[PDB]
Amino acid sequence: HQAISPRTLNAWVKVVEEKAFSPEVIPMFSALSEGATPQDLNTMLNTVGGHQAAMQMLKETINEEAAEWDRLHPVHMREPRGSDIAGTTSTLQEQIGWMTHNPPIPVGEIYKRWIILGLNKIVRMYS
Repeated sequence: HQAISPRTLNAWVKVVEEKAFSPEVIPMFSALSEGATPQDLNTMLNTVGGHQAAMQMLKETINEEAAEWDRLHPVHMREPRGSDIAGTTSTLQEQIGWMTHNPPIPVGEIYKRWIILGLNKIVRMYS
């Protein structure tokens, strides 16, 4: 494990500062978030200044994908719930645990895809 680099973080900041939610924000996010844990991805989203309406639409998308995940993965290391993949009810160690398991559950890659789904919807919003 390494925390997402500050360089990575600062690039993401200048990307969003400068492009708001132009469609180019999406390939930049994907390049800058390679191999990220859910916690790292939240650090990235939380460094975003302002844009509270955009951030609200993103959270609603995340919450829908999490509920859909929960609908297809009933309960019974625990298996992650949707909120665990989104990093809001899971610890960093738990995220690393899933990602390095055999077989692995790539919670970072799943959450990144949910975020990209949200960013596509925001892009439809600034357009």
